[PDB]
Amino acid sequence: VLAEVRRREFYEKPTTERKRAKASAVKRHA
Amino acid sequence: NFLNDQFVIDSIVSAINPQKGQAMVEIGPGLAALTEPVGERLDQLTVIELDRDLAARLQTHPFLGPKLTIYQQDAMTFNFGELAEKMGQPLRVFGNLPYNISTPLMFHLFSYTDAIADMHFMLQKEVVNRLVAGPNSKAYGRLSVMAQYYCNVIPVLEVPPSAFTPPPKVDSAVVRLVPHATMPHPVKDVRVLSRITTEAFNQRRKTIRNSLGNLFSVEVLTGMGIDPAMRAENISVAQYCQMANYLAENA
Amino acid sequence: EIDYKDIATLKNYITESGKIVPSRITGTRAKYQRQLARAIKRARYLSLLPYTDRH
Amino acid sequence: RKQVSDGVAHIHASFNNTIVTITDRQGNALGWATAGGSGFRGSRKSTPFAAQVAAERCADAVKEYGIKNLEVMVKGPGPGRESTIRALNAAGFRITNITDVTPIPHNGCRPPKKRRV
Amino acid sequence: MRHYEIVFMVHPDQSEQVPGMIERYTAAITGAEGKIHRLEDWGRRQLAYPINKLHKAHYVLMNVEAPQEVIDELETTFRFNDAVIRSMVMRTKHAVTEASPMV
Amino acid sequence: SLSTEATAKIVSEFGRDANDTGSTEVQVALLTAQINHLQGHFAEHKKDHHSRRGLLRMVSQRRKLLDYLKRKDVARYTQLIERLGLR
RNA sequence: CUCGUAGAGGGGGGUAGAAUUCCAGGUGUAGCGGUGAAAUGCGUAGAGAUCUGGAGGAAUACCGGUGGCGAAGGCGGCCCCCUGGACGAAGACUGACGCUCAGGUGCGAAAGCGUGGGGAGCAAACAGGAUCCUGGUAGUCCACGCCGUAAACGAUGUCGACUUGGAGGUUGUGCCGGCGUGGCUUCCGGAGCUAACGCGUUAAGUCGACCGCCUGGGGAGUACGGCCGCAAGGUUAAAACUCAAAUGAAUUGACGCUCGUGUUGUGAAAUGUUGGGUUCCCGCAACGAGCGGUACAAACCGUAGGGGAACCUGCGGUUGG
Ligand SMILES: [Mg+2]
Ligand SMILES: [Mg+2]
Ligand SMILES: [Mg+2]
Ligand SMILES: [Mg+2]
Ligand SMILES: [Mg+2]
Ligand SMILES: [Mg+2]
Ligand SMILES: [Mg+2]
Ligand SMILES: [Mg+2]
Ligand SMILES: [Mg+2]
Ligand SMILES: [Mg+2]
Ligand SMILES: [Mg+2]
Ligand SMILES: [Mg+2]
Ligand SMILES: [Mg+2]
Ligand SMILES: [Mg+2]
Ligand SMILES: [Mg+2]
Ligand SMILES: [Mg+2]
Ligand SMILES: [Mg+2]
Ligand SMILES: [Mg+2]
Ligand SMILES: [Mg+2]
Ligand SMILES: [Mg+2]
Ligand SMILES: [Mg+2]
Ligand SMILES: [Mg+2]
Ligand SMILES: [Mg+2]
Ligand SMILES: [Mg+2]
Ligand SMILES: [Mg+2]
Ligand SMILES: [Mg+2]
Ligand SMILES: [Mg+2]
Ligand SMILES: [Mg+2]
Ligand SMILES: [Mg+2]
Ligand SMILES: [Mg+2]
Ligand SMILES: [Mg+2]
Ligand SMILES: [Mg+2]
Ligand SMILES: [Mg+2]
Ligand SMILES: [Mg+2]
Ligand SMILES: [Mg+2]
Ligand SMILES: [Mg+2]
Ligand SMILES: [Mg+2]
Ligand SMILES: [Mg+2]
Ligand SMILES: [Mg+2]
Ligand SMILES: [Mg+2]
Ligand SMILES: [Mg+2]
Ligand SMILES: [Mg+2]
Ligand SMILES: [Mg+2]
Ligand SMILES: [Mg+2]
Ligand SMILES: [Mg+2]
Ligand SMILES: [Mg+2]
Ligand SMILES: [Mg+2]
Ligand SMILES: [Mg+2]
Ligand SMILES: [Mg+2]
Repeated sequence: VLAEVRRREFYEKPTTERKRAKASAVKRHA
Repeated sequence: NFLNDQFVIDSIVSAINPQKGQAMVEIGPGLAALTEPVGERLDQLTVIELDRDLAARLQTHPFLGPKLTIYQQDAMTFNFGELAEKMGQPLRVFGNLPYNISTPLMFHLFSYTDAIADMHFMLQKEVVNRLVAGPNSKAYGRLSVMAQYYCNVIPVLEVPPSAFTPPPKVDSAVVRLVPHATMPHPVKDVRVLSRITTEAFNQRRKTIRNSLGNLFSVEVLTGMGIDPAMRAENISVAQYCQMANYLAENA
Repeated sequence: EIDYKDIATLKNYITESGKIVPSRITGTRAKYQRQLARAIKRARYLSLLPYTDRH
Repeated sequence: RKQVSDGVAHIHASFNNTIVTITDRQGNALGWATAGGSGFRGSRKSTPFAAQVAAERCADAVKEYGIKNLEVMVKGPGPGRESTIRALNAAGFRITNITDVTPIPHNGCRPPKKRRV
Repeated sequence: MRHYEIVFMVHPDQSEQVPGMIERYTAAITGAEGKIHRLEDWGRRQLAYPINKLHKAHYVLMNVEAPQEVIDELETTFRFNDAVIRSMVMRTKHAVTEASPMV
Repeated sequence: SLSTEATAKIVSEFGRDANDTGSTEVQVALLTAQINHLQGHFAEHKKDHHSRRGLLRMVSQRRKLLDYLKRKDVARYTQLIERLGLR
């Protein structure tokens, strides 16, 4: 539950999280 | 951040055009890159600084030694009205202060009731343009209204960033402010005028019937010949003074 | 095909806290994962299953 | 004063302070203590050691009740979550169960913008 | 005229009049040329989370094939009835007559 | 959309026989029936711009068929618009 | 046209749960808050903390996925009403009814405006405390109207046909998990193409139809005029003058050492001398020989605001980080 408070403590711009999700998706390809 | 270009400094001093017999005071000489070219044309030159080592260096300067009068105290809390009567003449100021604290100091000088002959300062191009620009334009703002009510603003020269060291990412401009001998539109209280300007320009895209709704009604605005369907940026300085006088009278 | 009224089947796809287990863990197909999730949501509304364990 | 001998311990472990409150089953407070009230300030207040002595102060405050068993419920993500639990266990109070009560929104309210440092 | 699955729970203290409620709701079904396919009264159950300081509710499962207007009348009186504290009307693709997993 | 019974009724009337469903008159009549029905829907819902896109497609398609029918045989074209109360 | 399938497709009305804030009461009594450290602020009129009750607005954790849907912008709790599109199976039916479109019309993130409500959180501006923090107005929300702009991007117009192949997701369906047959979608890659990068059956391959648009950089998408708008501005759109470059992609360097030949690349160049282990060994497009973020040579886009402006902040978007 500590991993979600780190995400919900401060607001993140929706375009910011979208790019990180794309970066994570291309990172798992190896 | 300092200034290194010589011809820019030469243009500034020529633009100021100092003479003898009248009092001039420089705020924050620092390294005195600008105090040197002006210390030769004045018999008694006053400076206000907050550094001890730099003041000692200026006191021992061969050319700037006898011509200098150092004040080691804060300029914002400084009382500029005493020096005007001390020299029996309106003061002339050429600050070239950092842009962070230059704006509050200019309003501090405006509060001594035209005791200063002239005020030369270095500011950003955007800040300078706001002071000069008239209504019905983006540059026009509440800074403009409080600026041209006291003094007259005249741009002198735009300073490219390359002149300063290190060169910043924004332009610069030197401007001279001439306080009005007689107020073209005198007001009874500038606190009321400041309250109106900060009220209208807080919402400067809405019609003034909405931005000034808590202070003025539709009939009151029409009673002063002001169209309530105009934006805040469309209201001249005279009308702002007119509203400020009306509000003080009626409240 | 899945039924929101089958509490026994639904609890296999929820955690102790009540969160829905992802399809990648159970390996269920995409179509049934949507059906399971929607069925659990209906079950939560009818107070058959809790939203969380902190009620 | 009154004898209860059984209560539940609430810990609020933020990133700046840790608060330990002893309450009964009904939820009525019996005695509280904070890390900041023990002379710890600034960085020291945000240390796990500050919460460690804060729990001992709370145990001293509630020693009149003679409580044996208590329940620890962790609220807040800041450090000092474990330190208070150890102090309560080391103070003689019997540990019954440990649960997490951190409020998690279901995409309810917009959070404050992250500070840029 | 479509098939609708309707679930609603009754206040536990009013469970004695649940059969009376069933008939009136069914009467509007038969009166509107609707066929009630299956009904399963679950009685009292245990609620996952308390609602209005209640830990048990009288669940009633009713499967109805009826037009929209009678259903709208049925759902409106559910909101205006204090006996029921929770309701759910769900449109189904096909009529089903089978024992529920709850029974 | 349109009901199967309603579609079957229109096919029987305008079409020569039940199997005939692609005839120009049948398609225009089916399009006109759906267009007129949606008029009450869109009068209530002015914010449904996504469904209005589908409605415009029916109107545009109906115009093309009427132009094609008129270009081919004017007699059945006039006999149809008068029957359908169009133009 | 019939049957069926999946879907945050659209509009309208309900309802649920968590969380935030505030209010009332009880327990409880000195801090809370915040920062690198502080202070303003909040607090003996009783905070923070805890339990219960109520009010209010906004948003829907998990599921959730290089998943799905939509023409695009966009679209995530559950339920009902209305409604659009797509796809599959097997037929029936019409018989070119088609494709593309200047003007035109509608749609169109965020911001902004008009009228009237709403306002929890967040928060331009503003006010105060510091060398970011506290407080907080517009705004974000709703009804209706306007604005018509984005790095509105796949920086790839729409429609059709043809052309080697692999792996995966997602929805159909046929036959006996296998076996084919569809639609959309992701990655890799051949020929081919391209300045290179790279694209590569979803083309940037091979052709056809039509529309839009460009021909140096700056001045400038600026001035004037028209049109539109309440305004902000939008759209259409120059010239004088100035510079001889501006720009794209890739390469070599910065922030033990070379040659010969061969090989890769249009090329600059690389390979050798890129790796593993220990000068040496082995692998190896090399084989042998002679020797000892840069704008250099976070950024940006649209919009709005600034009185502690050497630039900064709010909202949404882009990777050209
Ligand atoms: Mg601007
Ligand atoms: Mg919330
Ligand atoms: Mg179905
Ligand atoms: Mg939907
Ligand atoms: Mg609505
Ligand atoms: Mg103070
Ligand atoms: Mg105070
Ligand atoms: Mg309320
Ligand atoms: Mg996720
Ligand atoms: Mg998500
Ligand atoms: Mg699609
Ligand atoms: Mg549908
Ligand atoms: Mg449909
Ligand atoms: Mg025929
Ligand atoms: Mg024939
Ligand atoms: Mg056009
Ligand atoms: Mg719209
Ligand atoms: Mg519109
Ligand atoms: Mg808006
Ligand atoms: Mg508005
Ligand atoms: Mg308003
Ligand atoms: Mg507000
Ligand atoms: Mg103060
Ligand atoms: Mg702030
Ligand atoms: Mg407020
Ligand atoms: Mg705030
Ligand atoms: Mg304010
Ligand atoms: Mg308002
Ligand atoms: Mg328009
Ligand atoms: Mg554009
Ligand atoms: Mg994109
Ligand atoms: Mg473009
Ligand atoms: Mg093609
Ligand atoms: Mg490829
Ligand atoms: Mg090309
Ligand atoms: Mg040119
Ligand atoms: Mg223009
Ligand atoms: Mg006009
Ligand atoms: Mg006009
Ligand atoms: Mg114009
Ligand atoms: Mg124009
Ligand atoms: Mg190459
Ligand atoms: Mg070659
Ligand atoms: Mg090539
Ligand atoms: Mg870079
Ligand atoms: Mg900008
Ligand atoms: Mg941004
Ligand atoms: Mg986009
Ligand atoms: Mg470019």
